Amino acid sequence: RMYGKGKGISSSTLPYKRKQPSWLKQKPSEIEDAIIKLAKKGQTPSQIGATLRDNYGIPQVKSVTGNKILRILRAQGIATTIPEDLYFLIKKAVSMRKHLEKNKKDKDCKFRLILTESKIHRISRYYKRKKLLPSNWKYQSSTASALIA
Amino acid sequence: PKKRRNGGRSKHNRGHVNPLRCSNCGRCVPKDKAIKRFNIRNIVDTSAQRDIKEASVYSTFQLPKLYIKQCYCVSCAIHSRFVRVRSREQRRVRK
Amino acid sequence: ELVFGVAHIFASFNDTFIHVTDLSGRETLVRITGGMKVKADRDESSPYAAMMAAQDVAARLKELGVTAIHIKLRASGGTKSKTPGPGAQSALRALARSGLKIGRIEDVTPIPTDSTRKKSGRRGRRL
Amino acid sequence: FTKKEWYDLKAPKMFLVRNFGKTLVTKTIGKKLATDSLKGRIYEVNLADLNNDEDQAHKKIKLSCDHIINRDCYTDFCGLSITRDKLCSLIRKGYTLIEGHTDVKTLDNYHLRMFCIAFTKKRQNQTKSTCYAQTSQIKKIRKKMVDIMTAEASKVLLKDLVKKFIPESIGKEIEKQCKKIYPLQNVLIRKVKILKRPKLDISKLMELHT
Amino acid sequence: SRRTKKVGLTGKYGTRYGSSLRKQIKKIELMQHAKYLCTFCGKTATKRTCVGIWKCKKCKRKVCGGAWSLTTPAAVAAKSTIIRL
Amino acid sequence: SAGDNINAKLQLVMKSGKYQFGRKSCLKALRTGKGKLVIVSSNCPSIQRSVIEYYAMLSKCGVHDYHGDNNDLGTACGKLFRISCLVITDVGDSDIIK
Amino acid sequence: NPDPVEESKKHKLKRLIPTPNSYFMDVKCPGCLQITTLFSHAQNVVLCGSCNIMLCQPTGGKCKLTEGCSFRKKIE
RNA sequence: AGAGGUGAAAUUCUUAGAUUUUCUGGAGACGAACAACUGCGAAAGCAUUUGUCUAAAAUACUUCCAUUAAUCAAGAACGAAAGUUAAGGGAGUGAAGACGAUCAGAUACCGUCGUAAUCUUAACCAUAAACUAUGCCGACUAGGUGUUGGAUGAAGUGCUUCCUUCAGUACCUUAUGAGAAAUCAAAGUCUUUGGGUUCU
RNA sequence: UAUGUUCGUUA
Repeated sequence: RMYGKGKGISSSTLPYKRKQPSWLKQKPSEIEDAIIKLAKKGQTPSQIGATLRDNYGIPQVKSVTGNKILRILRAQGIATTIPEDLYFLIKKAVSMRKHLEKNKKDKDCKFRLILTESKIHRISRYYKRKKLLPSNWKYQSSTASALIA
Repeated sequence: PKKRRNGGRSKHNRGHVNPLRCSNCGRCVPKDKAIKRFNIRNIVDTSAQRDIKEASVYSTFQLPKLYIKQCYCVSCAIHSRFVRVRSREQRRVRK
Repeated sequence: ELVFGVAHIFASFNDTFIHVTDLSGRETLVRITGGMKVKADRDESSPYAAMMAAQDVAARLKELGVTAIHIKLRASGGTKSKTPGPGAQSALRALARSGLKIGRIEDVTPIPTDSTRKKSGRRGRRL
Repeated sequence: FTKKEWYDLKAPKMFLVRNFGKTLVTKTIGKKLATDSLKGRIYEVNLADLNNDEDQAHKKIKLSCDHIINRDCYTDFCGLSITRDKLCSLIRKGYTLIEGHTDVKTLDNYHLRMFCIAFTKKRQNQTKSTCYAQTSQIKKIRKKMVDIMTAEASKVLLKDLVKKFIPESIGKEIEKQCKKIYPLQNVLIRKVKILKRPKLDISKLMELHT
Repeated sequence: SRRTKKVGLTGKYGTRYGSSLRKQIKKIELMQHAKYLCTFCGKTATKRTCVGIWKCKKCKRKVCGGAWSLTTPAAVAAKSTIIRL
Repeated sequence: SAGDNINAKLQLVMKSGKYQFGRKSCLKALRTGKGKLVIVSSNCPSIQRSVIEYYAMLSKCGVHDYHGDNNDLGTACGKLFRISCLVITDVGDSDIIK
Repeated sequence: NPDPVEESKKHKLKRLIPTPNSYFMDVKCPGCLQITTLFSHAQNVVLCGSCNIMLCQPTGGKCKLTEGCSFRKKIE
């Protein structure tokens, strides 16, 4: 765990079966179209996979089609300029700052805001080390509120 | 050199425990460290029970009890003999 | 016929107030305490002082006509000490031997839900 | 003293004895009317002494002087509270005690603050030491108990509310409603106090004394 | 560049009057000369005109406020209690 | 999470559909009837707000009172200026219709 | 002896060979005879295909399901 | 007609009614009992109800990304109490001080009073035996009794208990493990000496 | 749970 304590080994473990499940008679000629429709209707890939798993019974998009969901979402040009986790961290930091500008006495909120901003900077450095973010991306704390886009 | 494993108190997973005040001397003592005796006593001794229960009415009147719940600092508890010094090995026995 | 008073007994490691009033608490009939019984500037909390305080409060109640008593016990206060003082024992003892009838007994010592700071420092009394 | 004289005390018709004792006054000489010296007198009277039963000995009712006629005083309900010994008996280590309070106005336009207490039950096959409840369960229990307080107090007059205090219908109902969430042992109205009462009406006082 | 290390706007007073007096007057002239948020137009353009009067440069609308800040905590809490009811 | 839902809906509307903000554009749009829904910021001057709702009820279009002021609405729409008035010419893939 | 261990199923997740405890199942409501796929440890509400009826409430685990229905493992 | 208070007293209050009893109104502080070798938090710390705002952690996951990580000079946020500044508050306690005692003396311990302080807001200060005197991350090594929070499976009466498991949190026994020993399940896996890292 | 101080230096 990056900050605080607690190992928290809670996670999801993929099955040994790396292939598409035998019982799935459905065809991958339209799974990508389904996720494309979901993304257009407006859904982040993290929860696109979840609604695909629950409401469509097609787990492991990587097994149904040989490609991962964010990859094919990019291949259709859908993917947003700011990735999942960076955007979620930005949103959380924005909410914290909005709370703080009203409650100046929330020292605990200030500490958590510093922690989440540190996480934002670490993740941003990684994502712009990859070409997944323009080299001038900075996360100005003044402009982050509208930066969500 | 670390007389007791628990340091003479019962604090774990905690940083600060609010103090109470000794019932005898009034000294501030952390609540987790104080010697606490819940004292449930008769109002009066057995002879005065016998006399009141005949001088009363209702012919079945039951004398109310007294719930005191004292808490003492280590010095006051030792002086009042609520706790003994105890030998090194018996020091680990708690019940 | 059985006429009732309320005897507020106050025992506080010093003199023992025996204070008999009517039912409402107002309109006090007789208060004796323990100071007027012993003239030693001390022993005011003694069971002997409380017994002598009670065995004349009984005579005055007998004269006043009151024949039964509701005992109402009090131990100093919310910040000083919760246990009734030494004289409480002999107070009800002598009230019982006095011959007047006794009803309900209750401990009405003021117990603070708060924790107003008690006297002495955080190091307590050193004597 | 010689110049004093006795007065008798009466209780409302919903009790049993209706004559719970005696009070005394000083001289009536002006300007001391020796009746304003009675009005607004509060008497702590045990339910056992009001109803000749040992079972309810742990409750005391406050009866307030409200009218003097000739030599007997009439009084009225002015609050109740359990006795300190019983309250301290109900409290044991290893259980969580849930306290609730509410302010409720009756149809008679009487404003009351009522405080109830409750504790958790061990039940049979637990084979543990503690019956602690989660804070969420405590909060739900307190909400339910406060809702019951206001519900079975705002739909009635004062007289029937006092009348149902005697058989503790509030406590049984709170047990029944909270059994579903966490089993509770003895829950009772710890204390009821009068916040505000309507203007005195000797008529309405009589239509409960008679 | 940075023209004063700490004296800020009180540099107008030079060395005169005590340092504590200058610091205390700084702490409130900072908020006296500030621009506040006009709740009527949403533009942060309301400045103090006279001791208790605050005018928005956009709406031209003026409100009664504190001596040195648009609102005072006492009146802010006072209004809040009324709004609660 | 009471106004966050419509903030998300509005963000998706900016992403997909086409819209217009400003008093003049809103009046023009729902005078020609092209308006679908109109957000009014809580800060909107009373005369302008009333003319807008009168216009919208004449043209049979919905009006939603935004929780925030013209700064909050401006940010919620992703812009760096105040809005105080918004018309959606067509809903994109947004459930803001219901 | 850790290779031919056989009661690793009762073991905690990520045992000698990590393997999810969840699965997938089909549901047949009696009097409805509907065909649709369901995920054990489902996370959101789910509806039927033939006649819309609530099927399982999403909890921290295997859901509460319904008082009836014939639910069958999809394993091969 | 005494009351406070003490080892015993006295200072102190007290026929102008003290203390004591009952009621009403105000005030500030505190939040007992429940309350625990319990919970939360980075630490300092956090305990009356309700609402709103905010965050975290554990668990469950066939959800997403795919090395984004560990520890870190500089630097930064927070940091008990006391103390400082400015308004407010000011009951109780009470560094100073003033008495009364005790003593050879007593400037102390004890008692009566009592200023600052203690509380609120806005700023400083940056220190505590700020202690489990034990840096952080990772792996391995053992039994049992508990307990806190999830999850799985099973059963007396829709309810209630047991099993398994994860994450906390303690405790007891054991060491042909360690240690100078006290002791330690980490302070072990160290002359059979090297997983990474910072500070001293 | 009143008061009760001190013991020159070296070997």
